[PDB]
Amino acid sequence: RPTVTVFGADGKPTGATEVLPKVFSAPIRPDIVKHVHTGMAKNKRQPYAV
Amino acid sequence: SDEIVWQIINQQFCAFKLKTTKGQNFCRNEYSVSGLCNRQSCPLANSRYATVRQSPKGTIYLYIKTI
Amino acid sequence: GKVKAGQLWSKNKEELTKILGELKTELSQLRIQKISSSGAKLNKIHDLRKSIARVLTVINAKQRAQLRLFYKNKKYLPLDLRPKLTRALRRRLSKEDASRVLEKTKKRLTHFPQRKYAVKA
Amino acid sequence: HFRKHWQRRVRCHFDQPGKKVTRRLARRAKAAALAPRPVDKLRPIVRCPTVKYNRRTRLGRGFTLEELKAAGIPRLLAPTIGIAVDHRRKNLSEESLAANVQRLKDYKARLILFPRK
Amino acid sequence: MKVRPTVSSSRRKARKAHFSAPSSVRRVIMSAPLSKELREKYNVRSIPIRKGDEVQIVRGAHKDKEGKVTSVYRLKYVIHVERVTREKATGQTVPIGIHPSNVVITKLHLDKDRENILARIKAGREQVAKAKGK
Amino acid sequence: KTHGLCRRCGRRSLHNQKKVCASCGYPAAKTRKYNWSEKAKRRKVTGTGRMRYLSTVPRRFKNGFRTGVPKGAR
RNA sequence: CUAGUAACGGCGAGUGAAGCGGCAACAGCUCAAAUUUGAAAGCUGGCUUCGGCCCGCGUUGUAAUUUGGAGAGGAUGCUUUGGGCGAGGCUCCUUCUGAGUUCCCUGGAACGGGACGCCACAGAGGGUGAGAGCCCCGUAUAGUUGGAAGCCAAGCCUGUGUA
RNA sequence: GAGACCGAUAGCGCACAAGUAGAGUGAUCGAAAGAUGAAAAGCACUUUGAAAAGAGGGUUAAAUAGCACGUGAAAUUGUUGA
RNA sequence: AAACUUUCAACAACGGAUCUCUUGGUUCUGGCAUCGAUGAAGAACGCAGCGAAAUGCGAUAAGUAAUGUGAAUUGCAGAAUUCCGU
Ligand SMILES: [Zn+2]
Ligand SMILES: [Zn+2]
Repeated sequence: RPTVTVFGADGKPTGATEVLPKVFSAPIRPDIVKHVHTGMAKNKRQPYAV
Repeated sequence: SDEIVWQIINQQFCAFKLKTTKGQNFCRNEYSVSGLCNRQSCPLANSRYATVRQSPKGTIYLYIKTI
Repeated sequence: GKVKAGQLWSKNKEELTKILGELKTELSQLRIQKISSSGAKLNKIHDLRKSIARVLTVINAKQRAQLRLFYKNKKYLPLDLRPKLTRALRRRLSKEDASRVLEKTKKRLTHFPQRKYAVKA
Repeated sequence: HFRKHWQRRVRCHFDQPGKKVTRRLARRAKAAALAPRPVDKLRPIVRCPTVKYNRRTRLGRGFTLEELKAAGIPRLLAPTIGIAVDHRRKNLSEESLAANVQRLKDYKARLILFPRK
Repeated sequence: MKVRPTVSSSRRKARKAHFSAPSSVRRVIMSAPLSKELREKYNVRSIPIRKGDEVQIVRGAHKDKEGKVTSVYRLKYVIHVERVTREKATGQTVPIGIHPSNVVITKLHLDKDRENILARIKAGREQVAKAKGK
Repeated sequence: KTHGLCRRCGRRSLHNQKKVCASCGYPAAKTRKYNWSEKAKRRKVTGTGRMRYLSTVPRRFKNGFRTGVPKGAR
């Protein structure tokens, strides 16, 4: 799809449209997302020991 | 990209998926002809789809989704 | 029974030492007759003790202030009147000694001080 | 290489995000004191010693006396206007001299100076 | 959510501070809402309770019971109200504990410090409404 | 009896014949303390007693070790 | 990072750097070695009407000048100043600042369920007779009342000696 | 100020009288032990009798929650029935 | 036939597991730099009507002065002590 419609403050279409960027046509890779998200969620962690 | 959408839903996660120990999986989507999580009856993976639902006034409607 | 400290500060020295004697002779006479039926006498003893402390505080504060008026020109204050601080704070260099600098250093600061400037983009 | 007690002498770095905040606050604390001035002093352009890094060029410690006098900056004024001064370094070639008296001349063009009192 | 670093979101530090509080800050905790009539006249929502306050219980098994405060027990976070009592086994009538958050103050016990409290809340509430309005 | 009352540490660890404490070493100016007994250190360390003067130091530092009286006080 | 490199090794066990390079931070100075010699110019104490008087130290050396990528002394001509108040501001403590206890049901008790609202730069947390943004303390935001000590400082008084 | 930590045989030895109680001539060694209920309303009164105990009766939503107190497993034990 | 023993069930004991809780611990991070001959740290002896295997204090002894708040303390006795008020 070339364009995406821009909606107004009232919820109705304004009449202006924007072109969808190329990042929305990128590959969708669940294996990549899962691998990164597993290590990403570890990066906030705060150490514990006895 | 209907095959890619099925690969995310079936293998990873679906919010409408009910898993039982009895060997069959169930679909909790209200727009499903059969409450089962197979490929032929997924409202999400199938861009063109049909279902039949009942209004509380008693009227039966045919819901058609097009891509 | 209890004497407010507001009346305490206004009076002079001989009025304090007479009232302190009046509380002390009263306090001693209570405990002789407090050993039997220690009821409201025990509450009076608690109020008598607190009033003795308030009187003794005003006498000491007046005497210490009179000493600090006497030593206002002398340079050797008694040890009880000097400030406590800490031990190490009392052996630190004075504010004027540590701020003292050589004549060569003052000459360079007078004629070449740190300037105030900026660099444009 | 764990023959000695490496258990008693192991250092982690969980203060790495916290030390960066302190270091950036120290640069902000310094710029509050030196409010129109830049944080860091001007430094000269020098050539790296060895044969491995002869072709590379880095910032030095301070400007030579001959570089300051050629640019027109007096020696006793330079530390008070943001110019670092090195008495140990020598010039030894006209290429080291000309690169730095261009840098000091470029510093003066971009410098705005305010009177004393 | 919380922003300032001095603020703590610890349940442990909050529960320790509530149950080990001094009676000065127990007073602020032991505070009650004012009535609809008292809100529209003093422009004040909530003040701490003192002994002379006529009050009305609006939560608990003793709902819709009105009376004067008999005691402000800060050690157990309890107020006592006139004629809100139960009998022991012996027949002796004991005060029943109502928390200050379960009552609405109907009449204040006014002294010079109380009008100063009521003025300072009204001054701040008027100031921010003016600052928000204009 | 081998040991008697010690004036410094208050225990019955003062040897009668030698007149030297087994716990603190009373005739010695220094208090006996060894690093191979961390438990013995924490038994006599600062904070295990009254802390009679050292408790007052943190509050006075917070105020800058000030001296004087508040303005307009009686 | 160099780097388990160089080096040393019953050359087995093994031990084990540094220079260069990228960064973080940056700041430079004080004496002794000189003759103030046309003037010990320096300093500790004591008494003090606080203003300035005595004793002592010290010439076997206390000030000023100088500290080797320097310096001194002449000469010459340009360029630089010194004190005291001080409005006000920053830091930190404090005072105050939003909205339902509306109706029904269960319940010993609503803080639960249902209906209708409200606040939100505040739906962090805690208490309250059971899961509470709107019952209470707090929390967010700028302000605002009072105060403490440091620092800075607009300005305003004076400056002076062939320094 | 926090936590992808532990949750009363755990987590510091110590959530509580914890370097306490206790042991040793001494240096030293060093425990066990949290939880009624929303609120003590912590069982008035009658009646057994010498007791950290019953039978009535009462409080409480509940007393088979009675300061042996939330829940109350198993080992083990008693009574009744097959 | 009793008893005794065994198994199972109900009820009643013993014991304190399991579930739930947490004014405790553990670990990390951040701001700051303050003991003592002006007598510290530590050790005793005392001060409250009933009190410790607590806490506070020092013959001014569960405390006095001063400032702020503004109406308590509380297990029971007990205070003509204080409420438009130094
Ligand atoms: Zn599905
Ligand atoms: Zn000893």
